[PDB]
Amino acid sequence: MEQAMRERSELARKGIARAKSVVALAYAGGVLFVAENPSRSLQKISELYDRVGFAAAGKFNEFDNLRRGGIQFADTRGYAYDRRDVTGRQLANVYAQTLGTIFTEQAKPYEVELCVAEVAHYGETKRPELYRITYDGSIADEPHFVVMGGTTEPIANALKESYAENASLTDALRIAVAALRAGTLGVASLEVAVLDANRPRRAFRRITGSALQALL
Amino acid sequence: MEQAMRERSELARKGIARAKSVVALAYAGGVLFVAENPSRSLQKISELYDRVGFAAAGKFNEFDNLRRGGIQFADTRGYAYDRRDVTGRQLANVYAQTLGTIFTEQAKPYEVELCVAEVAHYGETKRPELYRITYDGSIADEPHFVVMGGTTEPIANALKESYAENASLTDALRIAVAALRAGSTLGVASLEVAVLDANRPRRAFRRITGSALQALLVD
Amino acid sequence: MEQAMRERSELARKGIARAKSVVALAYAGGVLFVAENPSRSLQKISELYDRVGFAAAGKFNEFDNLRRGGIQFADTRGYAYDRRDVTGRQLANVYAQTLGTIFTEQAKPYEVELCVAEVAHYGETKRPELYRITYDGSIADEPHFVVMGGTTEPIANALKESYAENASLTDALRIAVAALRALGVASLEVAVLDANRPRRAFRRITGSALQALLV
Amino acid sequence: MEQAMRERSELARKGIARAKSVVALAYAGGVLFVAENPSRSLQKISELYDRVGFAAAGKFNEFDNLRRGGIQFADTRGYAYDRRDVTGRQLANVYAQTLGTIFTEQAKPYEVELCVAEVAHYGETKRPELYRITYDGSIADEPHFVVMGGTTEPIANALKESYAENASLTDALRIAVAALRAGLGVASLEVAVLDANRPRRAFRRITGSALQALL
Amino acid sequence: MEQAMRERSELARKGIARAKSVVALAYAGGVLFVAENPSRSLQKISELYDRVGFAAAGKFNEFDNLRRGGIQFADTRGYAYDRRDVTGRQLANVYAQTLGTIFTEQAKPYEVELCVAEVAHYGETKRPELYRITYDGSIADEPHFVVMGGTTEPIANALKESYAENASLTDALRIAVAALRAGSLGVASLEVAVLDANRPRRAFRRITGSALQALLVD
Amino acid sequence: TTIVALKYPGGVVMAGDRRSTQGNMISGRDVRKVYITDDYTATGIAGTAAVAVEFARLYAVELEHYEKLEGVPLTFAGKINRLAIMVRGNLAAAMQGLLALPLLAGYDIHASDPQSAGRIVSFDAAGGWNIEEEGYQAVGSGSLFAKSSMKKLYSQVTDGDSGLRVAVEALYDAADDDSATGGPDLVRGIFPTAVIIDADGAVDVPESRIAELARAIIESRSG
Amino acid sequence: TTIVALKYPGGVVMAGDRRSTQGNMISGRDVRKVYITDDYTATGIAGTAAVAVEFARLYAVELEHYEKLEGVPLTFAGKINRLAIMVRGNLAAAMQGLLALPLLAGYDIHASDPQSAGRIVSFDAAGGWNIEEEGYQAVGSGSLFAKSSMKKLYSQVTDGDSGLRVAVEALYDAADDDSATGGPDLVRGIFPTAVIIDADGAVDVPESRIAELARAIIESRS
Amino acid sequence: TTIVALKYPGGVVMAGDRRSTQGNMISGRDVRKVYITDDYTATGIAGTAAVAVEFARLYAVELEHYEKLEGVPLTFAGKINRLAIMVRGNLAAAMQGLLALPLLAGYDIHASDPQSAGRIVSFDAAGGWNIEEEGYQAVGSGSLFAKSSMKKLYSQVTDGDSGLRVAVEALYDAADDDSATGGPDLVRGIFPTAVIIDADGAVDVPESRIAELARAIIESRSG
Ligand SMILES: Cc1cc(C(=O)N[C@@H](CC(=O)N2CCC[C@@H]2c2ccccc2)C(=O)N[C@@H](C)c2ncc(-c3ccccc3F)[nH]2)no1
Ligand SMILES: Cc1cc(C(=O)N[C@@H](CC(=O)N2CCC[C@@H]2c2ccccc2)C(=O)N[C@@H](C)c2ncc(-c3ccccc3F)[nH]2)no1
Ligand SMILES: Cc1cc(C(=O)N[C@@H](CC(=O)N2CCC[C@@H]2c2ccccc2)C(=O)N[C@@H](C)c2ncc(-c3ccccc3F)[nH]2)no1
Repeated sequence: MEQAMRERSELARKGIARAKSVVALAYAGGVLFVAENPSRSLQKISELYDRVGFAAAGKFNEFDNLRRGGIQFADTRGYAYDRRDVTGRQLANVYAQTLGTIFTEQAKPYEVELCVAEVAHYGETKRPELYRITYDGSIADEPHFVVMGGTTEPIANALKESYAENASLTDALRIAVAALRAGTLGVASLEVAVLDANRPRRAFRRITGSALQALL
Repeated sequence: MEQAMRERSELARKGIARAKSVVALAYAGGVLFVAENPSRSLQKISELYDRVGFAAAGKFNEFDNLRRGGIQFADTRGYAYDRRDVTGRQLANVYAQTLGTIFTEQAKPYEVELCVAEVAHYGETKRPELYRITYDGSIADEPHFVVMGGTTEPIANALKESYAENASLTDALRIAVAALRAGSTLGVASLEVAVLDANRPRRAFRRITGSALQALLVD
Repeated sequence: MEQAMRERSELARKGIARAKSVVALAYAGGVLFVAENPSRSLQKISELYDRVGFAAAGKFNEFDNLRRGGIQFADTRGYAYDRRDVTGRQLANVYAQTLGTIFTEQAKPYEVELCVAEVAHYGETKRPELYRITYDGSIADEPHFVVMGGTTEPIANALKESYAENASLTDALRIAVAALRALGVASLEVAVLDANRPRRAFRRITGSALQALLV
Repeated sequence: MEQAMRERSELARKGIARAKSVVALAYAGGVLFVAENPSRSLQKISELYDRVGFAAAGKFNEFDNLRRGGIQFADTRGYAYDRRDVTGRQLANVYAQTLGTIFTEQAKPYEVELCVAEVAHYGETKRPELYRITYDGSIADEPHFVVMGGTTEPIANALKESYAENASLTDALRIAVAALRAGLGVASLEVAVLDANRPRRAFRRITGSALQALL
Repeated sequence: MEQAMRERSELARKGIARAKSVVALAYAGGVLFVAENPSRSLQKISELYDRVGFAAAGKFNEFDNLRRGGIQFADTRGYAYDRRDVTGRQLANVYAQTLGTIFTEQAKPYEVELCVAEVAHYGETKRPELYRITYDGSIADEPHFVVMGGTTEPIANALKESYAENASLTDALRIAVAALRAGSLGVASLEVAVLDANRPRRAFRRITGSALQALLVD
Repeated sequence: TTIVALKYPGGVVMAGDRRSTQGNMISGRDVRKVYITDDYTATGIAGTAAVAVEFARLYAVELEHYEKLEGVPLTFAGKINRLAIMVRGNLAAAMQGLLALPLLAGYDIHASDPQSAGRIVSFDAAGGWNIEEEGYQAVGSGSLFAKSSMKKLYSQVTDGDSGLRVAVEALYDAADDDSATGGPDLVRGIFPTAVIIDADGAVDVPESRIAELARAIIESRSG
Repeated sequence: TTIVALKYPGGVVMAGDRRSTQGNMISGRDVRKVYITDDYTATGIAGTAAVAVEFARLYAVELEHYEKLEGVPLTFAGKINRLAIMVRGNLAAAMQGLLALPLLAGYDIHASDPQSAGRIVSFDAAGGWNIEEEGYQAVGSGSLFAKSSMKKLYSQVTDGDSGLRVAVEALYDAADDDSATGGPDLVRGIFPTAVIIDADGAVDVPESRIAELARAIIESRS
Repeated sequence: TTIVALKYPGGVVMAGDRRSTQGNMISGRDVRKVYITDDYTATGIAGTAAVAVEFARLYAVELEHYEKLEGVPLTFAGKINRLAIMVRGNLAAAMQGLLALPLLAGYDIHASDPQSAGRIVSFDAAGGWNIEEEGYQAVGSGSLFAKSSMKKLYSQVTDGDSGLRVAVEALYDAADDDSATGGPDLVRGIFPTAVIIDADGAVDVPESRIAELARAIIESRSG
């Protein structure tokens, strides 16, 4: 019982420690998602709902499964009730319950770590929210940013002495890349997106290619 | 089998050991829940029914599952009969049953400790009731205070020394938080506080946050 | 197999051994249930049917499950046939079957010991019946008293050397509480199956009435 | 495979050996069941059908299970065709199949040993039938007597010595209680007979003043 | 995997070894079934279909389950098609398949050994057929006789040395009895039946009491 | 079909005719419509023959089933309940043409007063039941003729003989006014059937007795 | 059929007639339709007999089931809700002809003023229910005649015996105008049944008092 | 039955009559048809009493269930959606006679302009819903008379007092032209019920206030 749960826990921990690192930060325009991604078409950051986004680290097919599950939950709930009733708190709750269930019952625990972020609706003033859920359904609330995947503490340190609230997007991505290096990164090695609280409906937006090149 | 149940009991006990402490007190205005919680949006205390409240210590996803199951049980029972046939003792009973089944049958035992509290309906005279449900389905009725989570014996022994019946909300809050820290610097950023207020006419559960909580803590 | 049954029998036996004790006795007015119970709102003794009562020792949620299953059995059987077709022997039998199944097939065996009692219907002369069902579903009929839970030997012997048939209510209460101490209102739960009642025999004895009965 | 089946067969063997013994003999009036039973309410000998009777040894809830199952099978068979098509051999057969499945596939094998007897119908002249089914589904056909439970060897030997065909009811009863004595009054015995002299229902219980008078 | 099949084959085989012996013998009148049986009403030999009979050795409830299954298969097929389509080869085949599944997947293997026999339909000239199906589903085609249960070597050699195809019912009977005695005996301890090729439809016929006693002595 | 039942001091008697029709054709002359369902209860049925036989067989099997399982027979109330539940079970087929009503007559060994322990229970297609408290009851196409005859003949009931006779005469009147109820057949020797139930149990009345009472009625109406 | 119920200072009373018909024929003279469903609750029913008996038996068994399972009886709103749910459950059979409606009368032990603790609840086929706050109610084929009599005779209700007399008189009028409602049978000695519920519970009214009240009414209308 | 709802600057009012009919017979004089379903929402129903009560109770239980599970009440749009789903689920029963239509009044605390945060939603048997943007609405058998009265009286609404006044007068016209809608009973003292909702929440209007308005209306119609 206990040694089996610690074998699972360690399998997931070592799995995540071997995967690439991901950072999600709060800035004056919303939320910023930066991840080391060599792929051209496989994504680690994605849209969940109008003002709610998703970042993940670990084995791809597993956090992709979880991403599809969260999209399904969000759409179904927004249909059953209203679109305004979907909150990042709800998706972090459901992700917690789901990852706990997978960790305790699945044939192999999921070697993933997820972040669910929510920004304010258009015309509303409300500071962003970031939640981090680990492989056993542990859930944590973070006011400034979330680092998950790979060797984390080095990135966390750089952020601890480089983060500034209400930073510009052009400053915030530069900071994020700096923290990722501690642990040269260019457009061909990165995937980035933002929750743009200035957007009327859907806040998620990818920053790709020539626009990302110009940004950096 | 016997070894399996032993290490399940140990896994749950140790899980609750590493958990932050929650206490619930009977006082003049009803019942007060105070909990060590640094979070902003993840709550450990919640409304169950009109005059029934809920406190939990341990793993969040698990006692949140149990919290939702309790709300489901209470609402369904109230729709099948009347709102007044829903009692705190019922919720404590079905919580004992459910945590027994969970403890023996689920893939992993729930690392949770529960407290269900009931105050009097509006205008009625009845001393509050407090029930504690253990990770293994053990249920116990206790008349004054309930401590759950972490190293409990310091906190409980503190409440044994400094509890007074019908103490003001300020007094009960100071005594609760004093016992909390005595079991182990706290404040509004580290506490989740609510009350079952026997003075409200319908829904007795009420959160005390922000400026009001600051005004209540320090006087 | 033999190892698993060894561990189930031992787990249930120790679990029942750690629990408080309950005594049931026949007396001139019916059946007396006396149980060590410090709780205010939680019961070890319960009505099952018109003239049939239930007492339990062990883990609360488990014998409360069994108690509710007994109420469902008795009410469903009475509605299916008639109220006078429901007997205490029936409930004892179904408790033995059910408890055997739990003991062999559930994840953990129930750590409970159950007693079903039955008095006569109003205006009839038949002697009370006491049934004891153990954790493995073994059933036994006693003529005088039933002891369950905890260290049963001193209580059993005490009753064996103090019991007299057709004792008065107060005598049965003193002999029972004396047998247990081997204890006031706030640490006892007491109820009777009163054969003198016309419709429902079960009634609790609590508070000032119980205090007047104690001394 | 050999480990499990070994452990199961020895668990059931130990269970049966620890229980009280039952004896059934064919006498001039039909079949006589006598069982060591100190219970006033719990029965080990039962009726299955008009001319078919049942006697069990071992764990009560388990052979009461098999008992109700046999009554069900019998009544259903008689309703699907006619009462006359129900035979003691049928009951013994389905008991062998049932106890086979239980012994190989259940959580814990049943600690029971069954006996099914048949007398002739009223106007007919047919020698009685005695079937003994064991815990592993083994079925044996016996012409004179059947012994179950406890240490069977001294009882089967005392019967092998003292049994004669066509004994009277009192002879059979006394030689039976004697064979039980080799390993016992009204208060500690349960006695019944399948009486071939009855027109419809052969099963009859000998209790109280009548059983005392036969001793 | 490997240990499980070893203990399964050993359990079933030894289980059949501790049981009583059964002999099925092709003779001039059809097929003859002789089995050691102390019981008066419990049977190891049985009818399956018009010209197809059944014999079994081992644990009673198990080969009785297989017996009832075989009767069910025969009656169902004969109803779905025609009685003339039910053959001994079909019964033996479904027994091989069924016993294979039992041996592989039951909680405990069946400690049984089956023989299925078929004589010709009335008025036709077809030599009898005897099939042996063992505890693991192995099916074997045997020419004159089949021995099942107990120690089959003495009985098998006795029959191999004293067999006559065109022997009479009495002759073949006392031959089979002599072989059963060689592998270790009157009416009170024998179950005897026959697939009689001369009966018009149902060839199965039991041989009981005074008739069998007349068949044992001259 | 006509079934009659009535209480007498210390017991109860039930009787039924022997006719079966379909349309206007006589299709049966010796039908048994009254069944002994257990040692102290008999039920007589009127209606679709198949449903009636199923009722009686399944009901007797049900009672003896409970008795063998629990070691004690059902209380009379429980027996009433099971019979009613069975009828309610057949309600649908009855609505589509397979209708059959039972009449229950029993002796309650657990009744307080042993001479008023006779019991008459009537039923309807929906499972409703009523314990009759007026002494007599009937069910069938001639039940109102027989019931109105018993309304006048009941005061003569004082033991088993008188009650049996007024039962046979109620059946006689019913058969006299209802072509679907058969009277005594003196050419064939076929007479109505009857069960009588006392504290010693339920026993069939021999046919020759009903023949005697039948002839007595016939000549009593000749002159 | 006609069931009546009315409130009096300190309790409530319910009474029903004894008649069963089938079309025009009299099929019952002794039918008992008012049931003591629990210590403080009495139910009267009108309609199909099988549905009625099922309603009463199953309902009382349900109330006691809850009382024994949870150690406390239902609140009165709970009892109402359960009964209404059962009646709603019988709506298909009701549409096909197996119709029966209950009338509820109980004494609420948790009511504010013990004098106004009487409760009368009428029900319809779809499980709709109404707590009657005008004092009296009736159900059945004669319910309009009994309600229209109680309208004029309610002012005379001042205590238990007077309310019982008004209930028996209302049943008398219902039987006077509705051939499906049975009146007092002076020859056979069969009279309406009645249950009365006060702070001490629900008890059967003895037949002799009903008979005397009925004789007074008959004598007064001659 | 007639239920009325109308908007006023800063809130919404909803009132309903007290009559229950069964064909032409008056089966109820004090029915309460307007329910507070949460602190800012009130539902008034017309139609079969059983379906109306089930709608009110199940709807309130549902809303409070959501806010207890999620720690935040539903948006008003979500409340509309759930109510519409519940109404749609009853369509089969409604085609067989058990028809009930609700009417929704609320105060959207999340509205941009609190002066016009008042909300009125009407529904049909198909679950189709409409947020009313012309000030008033009414459901029931007298709903046409009520809407046509409010069409002439609405220009008088300038606050909560005039809104309640106009509402009670519309109910008065409803009962004036519809026999299934109940007017003020000055003998029994029974008047329509009302709920008012603003930024402080939803409260039941006391009886005496609606009685005052009713008396003023009656004496206005008498002169
Ligand atoms: C559907 C459907 C209904 C019917 C139908 O009306 N079927 C008739 C019966 C009928 O045609 N046949 C011919 C073959 C045996 C059977 C029979 C005849 C005579 C006696 C006993 C059984 C019936 O039910 N006819 C009615 C009047 C009837 N016949 C006997 C009873 C009866 C009543 C009470 C207790 C026992 C009973 F058998 N009822 N047939 O199909
Ligand atoms: C469909 C359908 C309808 C009927 C039907 O009309 N059934 C009738 C009743 C009937 O013919 N029979 C004969 C056998 C027992 C049963 C009875 C008689 C008298 C008394 C009690 C039961 C009915 O429902 N008749 C109505 C007027 C009725 N009879 C009693 C009640 C009643 C009302 C309230 C509380 C208790 C009650 F029993 N209602 N049957 O199937
Ligand atoms: C099918 C079917 C339909 C009906 C039917 O029309 N039943 C009537 C109501 C009726 O006769 N009875 C007598 C016993 C209790 C019940 C009652 C009385 C008064 C009040 C509340 C319930 C109805 O449905 N009458 C309609 C016009 C009605 N009555 C109240 C409402 C109502 C409307 C909105 C919100 C709340 C409400 F109660 N609707 N019954 O079965």
